[PDB]
Amino acid sequence: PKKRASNGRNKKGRGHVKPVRCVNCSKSIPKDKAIKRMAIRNIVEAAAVRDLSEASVYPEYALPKTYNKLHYCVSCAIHARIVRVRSREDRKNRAPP
Amino acid sequence: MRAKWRKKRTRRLKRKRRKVRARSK
Amino acid sequence: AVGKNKRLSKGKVVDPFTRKEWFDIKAPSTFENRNVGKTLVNKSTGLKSASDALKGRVVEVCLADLQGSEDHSFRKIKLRVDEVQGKNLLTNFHGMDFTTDKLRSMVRKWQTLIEANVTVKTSDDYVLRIFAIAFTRKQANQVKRHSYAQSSHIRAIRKVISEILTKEVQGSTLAQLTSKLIPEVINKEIENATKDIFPLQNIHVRKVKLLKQPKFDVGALMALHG
Amino acid sequence: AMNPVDHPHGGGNHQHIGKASTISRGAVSGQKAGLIAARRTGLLRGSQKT
Amino acid sequence: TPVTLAKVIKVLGRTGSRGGVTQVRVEFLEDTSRTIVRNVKGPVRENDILVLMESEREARRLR
Amino acid sequence: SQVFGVARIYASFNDTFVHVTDLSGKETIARVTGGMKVKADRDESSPYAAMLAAQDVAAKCKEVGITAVHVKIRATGGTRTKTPGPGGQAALRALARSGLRIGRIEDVTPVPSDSTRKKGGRRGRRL
RNA sequence: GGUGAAAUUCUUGGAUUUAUUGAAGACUAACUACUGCGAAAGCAUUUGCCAAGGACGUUUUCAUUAAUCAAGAACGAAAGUUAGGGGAUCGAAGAUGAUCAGAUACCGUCGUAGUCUUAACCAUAAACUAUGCCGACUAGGGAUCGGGUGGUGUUUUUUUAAUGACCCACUCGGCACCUUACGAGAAAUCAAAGUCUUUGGGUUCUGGGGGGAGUAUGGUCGCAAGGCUGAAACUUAAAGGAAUUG
Repeated sequence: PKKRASNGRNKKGRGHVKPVRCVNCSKSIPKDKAIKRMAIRNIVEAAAVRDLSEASVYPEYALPKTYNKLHYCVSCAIHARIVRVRSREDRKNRAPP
Repeated sequence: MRAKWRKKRTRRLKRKRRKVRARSK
Repeated sequence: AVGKNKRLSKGKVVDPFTRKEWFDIKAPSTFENRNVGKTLVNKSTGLKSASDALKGRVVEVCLADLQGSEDHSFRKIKLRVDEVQGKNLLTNFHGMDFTTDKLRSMVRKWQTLIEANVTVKTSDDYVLRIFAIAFTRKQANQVKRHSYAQSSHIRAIRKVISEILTKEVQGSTLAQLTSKLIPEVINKEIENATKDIFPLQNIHVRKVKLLKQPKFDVGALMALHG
Repeated sequence: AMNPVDHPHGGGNHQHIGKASTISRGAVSGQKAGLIAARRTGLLRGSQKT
Repeated sequence: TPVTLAKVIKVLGRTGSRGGVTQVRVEFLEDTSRTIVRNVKGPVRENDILVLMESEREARRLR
Repeated sequence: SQVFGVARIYASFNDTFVHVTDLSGKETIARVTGGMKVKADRDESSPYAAMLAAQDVAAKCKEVGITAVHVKIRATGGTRTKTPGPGGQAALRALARSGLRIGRIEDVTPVPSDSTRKKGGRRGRRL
C-alpha cells in the first residue's frame, strides 16, 4: 500500500526534481526526498577554546564557525543514526522537537 | 526470476529465433 | 606511514633559513597601517633576481588588520607586490574578498537573495569585475515568514545596482574606489535608491578582479607611497 | 599480390606479408614499403591526445 | 620521564564495548584549572590522583 | 611588532595536512602530515598525529623565528567530503598550548557552485 | 594515496602540497520551500531579441460556436543507434589490487563506448499522484502563489504626493495542507477514492482466476536495437490485496 501520503519526498506540481548526491554513499537522490540537515559547528569543538583565547593575537575574537548544509541519503542517514524509524502514528510529526 | 531478466532472456531467445529463421529463409 | 616508502629517490646541505633573507611589506596611502608585514626569500644571487622573483606575488590581509576595526573584520584585501625599495617594499591593490564564514552566516532561507555582476572600466585604465549581494527581509509590521520577492523587483534592483556601479567606477580612480569601499557608502546608496521597492537589508559588496592594468608606473606607486 | 621481385610483400602460396610491415626510419630506398617510423598500429580508440 | 600528576574530579561514564574502561574529567594540579577528559582502565573514584605520561590528549570514545 | 605567518591546514579524511608559510605563501615552511608523524595507514588521519606535527612545526617555526600565524582551514570539498577531519581541532589545540600566537581563522574549503560530477556511481558506494 | 583494515599506483626525475596565471569541457550549489510555470516529458546566472500563455479586471465583441473521443497527427526523461564535432570529470565493458571456499559481484586504482552538442532516428520508463477528461452539490479551520477591490491602516523618499513593501478584510483562480467522518470502502485509508442495491449527469479507454505470454504467427514502423497490434495449445486451485496476533 501507500506507506505515506507524499511518498517520502515533496513533489507537487513538478513531475521532476533535479537530483542530489549523498556524502557517504554519494547516491543520486532527489532534493525534496533527501535528508538535508544543517551543520553549524564551531571550528574549535569547545575543547581548545581556552587555549586559543589566551593565545590569540587579538582578544575579544569572534572565533567563527563552519556553516554548511548536509544532504544525506535515507540509508546512510538511518545507519549514521541521524534519523531513526518511527511508529505508524508518529511518522506524521512533520516538525522536530 | 526477476521480471526484467526474464525479459532479457526472452529477448535474446527471440532474436536468436530471428537469426535461425533468416538462415533457413 | 613513517617507514612505508619503497623508494624516496628513483633518481638513483645548507640551511635554507640561512639561505633566505627577510623583507618588509607596506600598504598604500589608502590604508592607515602602511607597515603590514614581512616575508622571506632566498638571497638574491645574480642568477635569480630575488627582486622580481618576489615581485611576482600577492598577499591577502584583513581590513581589521589594516584599520584596527573589527567591523571591517569581514573584508580581506589582496595587495600585490608591485615595488621593492631595499626591504621596505611597497604594494598596490589587487582584489577584495569576503570571508566564507560571513557569507555562510548571512545566507539563510525564508528570504530572497539577489546578486549582480558588472565588468566595468575605471577612470584610471584598469578594468575590474565587481559583484554585489543584497538580501530581502521581513518588514516591521509584517507577519509572513519568508518575504519572497516577485522577480521584477529583482531585475529592476539588478539594473539600478549595475548602473550605480558603472557610474561610480567611471570617474573614481583606484584609490578613490578603495576610499569609498572601506566605509561602503555604496550600500546605503542602494538602500536609499530602493527603499520605495523593498526594505532590502544586508547589501554588501562582492569580489572584484583586475582583468588588465595599465603599465606599472613606478612613479605613480611612489606618489602613493610618498 | 605482386611477386617478391616486384615488392617486399609479394609471393607465397598464400597472400601474406610474412615479415612485419613496421619499418625503421633508417631503412633505405627499396625497403620503405609499409608503415614507416611508426609508433603504434591498429585501431586507435580515444584521442589524438595533444 | 617528565610526567604530569593530575586528579580525576569527575567521572563521565563507562566505555569499552565490555564496560572495562571509563571516561573521566581530570584537572592538572601543576598549572591548575587546566582540565582534560581522558580514559582509565582500573577501579577509580572521585578526588583521585593519577600520574599521566602526557597532557595533550582526549580520546572521545572506544568500543 | 610580532611577525606573522599563515597556517594553511587541509583536514581531509585519511590525512590532516598542515603547513605554514609567509603571508604571500610562496615562502613555504615545514610541511608535515600525520603519516609523516606515525605508522598506521589508518592512523594517517589520527588527531594524535596531527598534534604531533603541530608541535614539530611549532619547534621549526619558533627556531626560525615566527611569533604568530593567521589560520586558513581547508577541507577536501569540490566533489569530496567537504567536512574536516579531527586533525583540524587537534592541530589548533596543539599550537594553542604550544604558545604560538593566533589570528584570523577562516575556512576556504572549495564549496563549488555547480560542480562537475560526484564520483562513486549513481547507486552509491555499496559498502 | 586509498580502505573496515590493506593492497594495486605516484613520489631526489620532488610527488602530495602552497602562491600567480592559463587552457578544455561540464555544471547553474547555498537562496531552494507541503513555493512557481508547463499538455506531459521537463524547466534554476545575467542581459538582449522572438513570438506565446493562464489567472485576474472588464456594464467590450460573436453567439451556442461546446465536452469526450476510435481513426488519424504533434511532443515525448535516460539508455541506444548514423556521420561529424567536442571530449575535462564521471564511467556500461575490460585489465588489475584485493576480500572470499570460489568472486570476471560488492570496496579500490586505471580506464574505451558513452556522458556534451549540431543534423537525422528510436517512441519506451514505477513516462506514478500506480488515482482519465468535462460539469455540479455537499463539513469545518488555517496557511500560501498570482491578479483584483476596500480599508485616514502601518513603513518608505522631499516629515509628508504618488508609486512601492507591509497589515486587516474580502474576492477569483492555482501547488497543497490540518481535523473530522456525515458519507464511502474489503481494509489501508479518501474533500473525494463522496452525492452507488434508496443502484442512470456526459463521454473515452481498459480488465474477467493464475501461468503459458505480452509468447507464436501475420501485418506494420524503425538502419538496427526493438516498438504497435497480438492469440492458441497445454497446465493449474489457488495466485493475489489489506489488516491482526505471533
